[PDB]
Amino acid sequence: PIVQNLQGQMVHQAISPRTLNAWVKVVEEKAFSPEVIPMFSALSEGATPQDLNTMLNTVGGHQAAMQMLKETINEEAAEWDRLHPVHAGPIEPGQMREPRGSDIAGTTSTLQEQIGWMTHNPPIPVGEIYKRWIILGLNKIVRMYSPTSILDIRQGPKEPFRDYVDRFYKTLRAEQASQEVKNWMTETLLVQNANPDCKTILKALGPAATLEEMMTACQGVGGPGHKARVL
Amino acid sequence: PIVQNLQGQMVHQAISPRTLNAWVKVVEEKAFSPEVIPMFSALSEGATPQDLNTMLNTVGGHQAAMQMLKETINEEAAEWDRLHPVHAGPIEPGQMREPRGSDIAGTTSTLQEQIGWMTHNPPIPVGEIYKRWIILGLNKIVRMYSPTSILDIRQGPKEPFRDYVDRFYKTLRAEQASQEVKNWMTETLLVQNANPDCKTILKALGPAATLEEMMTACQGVGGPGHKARVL
Amino acid sequence: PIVQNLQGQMVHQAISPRTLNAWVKVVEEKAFSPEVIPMFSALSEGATPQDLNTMLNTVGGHQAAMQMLKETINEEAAEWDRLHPVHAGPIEPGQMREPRGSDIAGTTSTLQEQIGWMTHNPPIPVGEIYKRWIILGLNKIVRMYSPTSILDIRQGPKEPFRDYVDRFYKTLRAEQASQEVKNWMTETLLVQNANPDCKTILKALGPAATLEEMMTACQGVGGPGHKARVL
Amino acid sequence: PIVQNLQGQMVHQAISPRTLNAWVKVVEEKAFSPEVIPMFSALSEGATPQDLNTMLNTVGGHQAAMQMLKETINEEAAEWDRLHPVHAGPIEPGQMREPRGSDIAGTTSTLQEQIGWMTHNPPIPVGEIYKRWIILGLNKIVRMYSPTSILDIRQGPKEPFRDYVDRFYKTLRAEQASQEVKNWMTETLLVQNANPDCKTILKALGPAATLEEMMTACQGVGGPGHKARVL
Amino acid sequence: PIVQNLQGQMVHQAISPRTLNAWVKVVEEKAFSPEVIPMFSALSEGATPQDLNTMLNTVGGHQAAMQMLKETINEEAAEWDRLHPVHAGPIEPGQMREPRGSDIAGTTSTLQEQIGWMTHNPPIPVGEIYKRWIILGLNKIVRMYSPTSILDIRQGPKEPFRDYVDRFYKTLRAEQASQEVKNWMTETLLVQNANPDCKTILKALGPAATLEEMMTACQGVGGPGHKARVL
Amino acid sequence: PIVQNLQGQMVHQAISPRTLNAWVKVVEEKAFSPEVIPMFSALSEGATPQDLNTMLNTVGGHQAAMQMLKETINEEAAEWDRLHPVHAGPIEPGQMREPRGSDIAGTTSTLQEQIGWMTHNPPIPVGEIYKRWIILGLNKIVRMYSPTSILDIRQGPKEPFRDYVDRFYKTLRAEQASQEVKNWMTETLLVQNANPDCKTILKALGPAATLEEMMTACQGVGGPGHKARVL
Repeated sequence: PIVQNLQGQMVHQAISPRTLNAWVKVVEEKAFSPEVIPMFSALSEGATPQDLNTMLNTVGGHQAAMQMLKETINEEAAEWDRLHPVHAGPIEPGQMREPRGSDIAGTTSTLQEQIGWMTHNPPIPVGEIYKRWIILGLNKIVRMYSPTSILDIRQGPKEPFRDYVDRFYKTLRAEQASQEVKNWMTETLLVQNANPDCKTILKALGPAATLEEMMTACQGVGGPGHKARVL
Repeated sequence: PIVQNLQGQMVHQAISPRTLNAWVKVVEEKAFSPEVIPMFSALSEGATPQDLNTMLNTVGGHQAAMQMLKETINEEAAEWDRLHPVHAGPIEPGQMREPRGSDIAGTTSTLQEQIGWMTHNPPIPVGEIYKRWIILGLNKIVRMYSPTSILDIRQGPKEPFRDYVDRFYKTLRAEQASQEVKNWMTETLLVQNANPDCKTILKALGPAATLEEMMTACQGVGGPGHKARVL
Repeated sequence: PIVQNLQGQMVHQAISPRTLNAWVKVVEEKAFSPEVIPMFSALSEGATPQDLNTMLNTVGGHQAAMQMLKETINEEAAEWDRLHPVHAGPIEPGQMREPRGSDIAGTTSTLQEQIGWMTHNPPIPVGEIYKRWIILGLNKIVRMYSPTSILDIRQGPKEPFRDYVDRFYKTLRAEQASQEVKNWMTETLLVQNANPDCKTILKALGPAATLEEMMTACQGVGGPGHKARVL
Repeated sequence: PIVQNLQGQMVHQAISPRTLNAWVKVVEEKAFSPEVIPMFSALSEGATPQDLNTMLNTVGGHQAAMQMLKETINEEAAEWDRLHPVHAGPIEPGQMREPRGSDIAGTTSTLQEQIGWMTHNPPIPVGEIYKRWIILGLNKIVRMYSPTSILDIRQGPKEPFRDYVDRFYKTLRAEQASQEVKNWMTETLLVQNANPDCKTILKALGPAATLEEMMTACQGVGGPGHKARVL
Repeated sequence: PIVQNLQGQMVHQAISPRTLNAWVKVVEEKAFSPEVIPMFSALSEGATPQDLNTMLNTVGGHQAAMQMLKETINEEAAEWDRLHPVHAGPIEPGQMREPRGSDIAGTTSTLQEQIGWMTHNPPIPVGEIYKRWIILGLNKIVRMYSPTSILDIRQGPKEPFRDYVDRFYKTLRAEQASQEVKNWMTETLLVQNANPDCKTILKALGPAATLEEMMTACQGVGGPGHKARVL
Repeated sequence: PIVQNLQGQMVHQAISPRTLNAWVKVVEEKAFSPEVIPMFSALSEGATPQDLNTMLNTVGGHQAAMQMLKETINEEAAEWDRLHPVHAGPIEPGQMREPRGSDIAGTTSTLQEQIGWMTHNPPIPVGEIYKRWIILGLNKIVRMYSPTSILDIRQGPKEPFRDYVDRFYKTLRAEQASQEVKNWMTETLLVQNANPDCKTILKALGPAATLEEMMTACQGVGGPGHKARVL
């Protein structure tokens, strides 16, 4: 991370080994879930491309997922090179070279250039944009490893509706976003993949219903016990 | 979030993921239990919309509960649009507009605008207005799978009156309904499932008299198990 | 909580979740027990009334006891109203009003105004008035939920005197009796609820021998024990 | 506690719940054994009379020992009353009163009146005196709860000299007598209550020989000696 | 290690005592894995050879490995002094020494020497030289002890492509080969030692497919329990 | 130890219990192992004589070795007396007195006079002299409780070559002998006590010229090298 002087100078403070032990411990427990994506974003506040790459490299699991994350960095670097092409000819004193996607990604540049692109006029924000390409690859990991399909999830004979409904909404989060298919689930896939006793309630409430009535369904119906629950 | 508060100026700082780690672990341990509301309201204090949205995004369970909450937010956002037309700010502090309900949720706003209204005088407090909306949907999530919990909870003579009354007031703690109805549950339902021996005394103490007095009687009844009267 | 000495630095900072969680672990493990009360003063160091409420409401258990605490706050808050003709006459900006019992409970005064009393000249520490009110109530909560009663404490069948004196001072500190009776209790009560094998000795010695002379008599054997921890 | 980081300036920082958690966990485990006495002096270095009490009352166990210290500190408070007058000449702004043994004990004094004496030019040693009365007071516990009769010490029948002298010093550390007496225990009882064959080699070597010569000796008596298993 | 804060001079101070335990936690778990090199690399920023020496001195375990490291360090010290790469020297004769490899390993140079180079103008960065030899020889440790040869690798009998390419890019990750060399392997090797029916499909889709549409290929093909389990 | 070295290197803080517990966990489990020496050194760089005493007298176990350390330090403070004929006051008006071995060892000197020398210009480094003498003792105890035993070890018939050279290289590190005596341990003693199938490789390629060849060579005797305990 960087340390800022009052007049905007940036001395690099290098990332703690203790700071990495704690980070890789969130990944030991949770992999690269929806939980770990905002935690990462926080942990990249003030970061250099080099801080961002040493963070990622310290992980030793998921090395195909970490490569697919890599192909996301590479293509967006390749989108960048055709977006903002480098100048040609000998530069003057007091002029500073524009980065290519390999210098934003900290491969071909020095650290000293990284932190100078941050103190530029106007600044070129290489750490902010490298963190933007990471989250798009961490979401690419998430979309790939979801093992559940929305059509295939269903409610069994002793399964309580709060457990069932929650995990189905938790599945939908890692599907492709789209209002249309989200609306469909509430009319079809939620309704019809119920257990038969809980399905009467869903059909009698049905597709129009207020969400507070809809998500709260089947209390006492089609679970274990007289109250259809483990709680 | 902002730091060093009541100083006439504000400096913003980054939220720690160590703190974000601590957030999710209450939620992962006991879910949106009624104590997790004032805990959020405390960790909310100073927190900008971007932080509030990073804390909500961090939640990985409880996703059907996040749609109950989401339904509060877009419904209060729409209502602010319905009350208010947007207009420019004073030119000398650099206020170019007033926020919308979307600007409040961090959908259509950026950080220096969210801070910018927070630092201005008279103040416009985008995180605090959002806090009052977030805390309100949280309250919805307690009542969600539990309406009338104080009549659902089991009662008899099998545990001591102190054990029952302690689970009683936890169940009144979860309950929203006005204090006159929690006085009537405390006068009627609480006493009815007590022992005949002290039934006359507890009925005068009721909710009216101090709780500590209620512990003076029913001594000698015995711990967990079946009985019908007191020694 | 408020940063350092009160006249000095004059700013407000948010409460960490480490500090909130550390306390919640202890009302859970150790429950309402004599050693809890001063940990609450190490914890509540620099707290406002709003902080003190955020603490008391994050615990998640013991709601009969929290009602006994909240009653205690309510008598003293009501008694402060009865005894004090508290001022409300016409008042100058910058000169601050006289606090009511409910402002001090933190329910009728905004946080700028709570820090405003704590940073006055001379500073008025509203939170410390509310911390002693909690502590005042805790002595009554701690006597009630005590597992040993003074009317029932005896030396065990082969239990050394030195161990039984350790329980009796643990129980006398739970006991909220006056000192004139407590000095009486050592003098009469303790020696009479020793074993008959010690009581021969204790009686011939009489009150002039010191407690360490009597805790040397009726011990277990010399040398180390058979457990791993200290004797 | 007081902290210093710039020469000539004193500043307070609040006692941590985690500092207290560590304290009460090594008192639960090891009680007041010599391994705690310079750990406590290091824990209480900068500590105020307010903070020392905070450590003393956060302990939940070992109450006979704690009570034998409560007797000891107030005996010393009594003695400070004996050899110094009571302060009772009238005071004003810019005039401090001179501490009584109880102001030193923290038992009739507020943090401001304490930190005032302590940050003063030239400072009054109000935190160091109370610390001293606990360090003497722990040495006072340690001597009673010390289990081992050093007079009745003997070598194990298969035990090596190297574990025997190690046990010998470890035991001698908690014994009460002044060091000239410890020195003669070490000469006498270690030569006499070793195993018979050894007792002759120490006589040949000499009772007043150098500790290397004594540590080296007597190997293979009682079967083979042995060494640490880290290669 | 040599650092500055916001003061402007490169100053030596000892590494944190806290860090030392972090570092022992990396050595203890991560030593045979690629995971030690981003950790170590993060540790060794600002490093003098004294600091670099203290890290390899700390490692108490694995001294077959550490001697192979010491032997790599001495072979590279020889090769480096033989080829003499361009770096800063003294401005004029006899001013200070120009280092041998023994001086770069810190064996024949003091810190007093090492500070005087590493702060010079132009600066002589002898730690970094030494650290790069350690980076290479520890990239090799992990290569030597890596349990899984990459050539000899296979896809398991009833194992899917999806979990096979996960341990291929991890097996690849501990390999020492050229970047053009490792790219030739993900397009020859990976596909070649796959199971016949998956191999023949991967042949038709393309060995130079992108990883994200490739990782789901061969799905349910390899036998009835593949079809059942979705592998 | 001294704190805030970039600010001034003059202001102190007492030894931390966290620091002492990491020393007390070393002193139980690793006191006799060569790695004690750099971990101790890293911990106690910047320390006072008072700090250097307090780590050793904090130790509750191994009391003979604490006594062995006390002996070494007096034996060295005795040598300073015969080395230096030092005078009582200042030999030079306007400067400090010279330290004696007792002032160096921390018996005759206050924390103020200790940091008086270190902070005086030019400094006299009374704990850099002290810590050396505890390292002589840590070397002496590494021998005393834990000698090499290099004749006794050998490769058994089902025992691995790599793990046996990992033991020997640890044993050779712990060894304090001259280089030529250790050189024969590598070029003959290793070759003699190895299994005959590992002996051929030892005698062919020279252990004074290669070891990486012989980590890959000789993997029948102790069986296949990826099934080994260390991985």
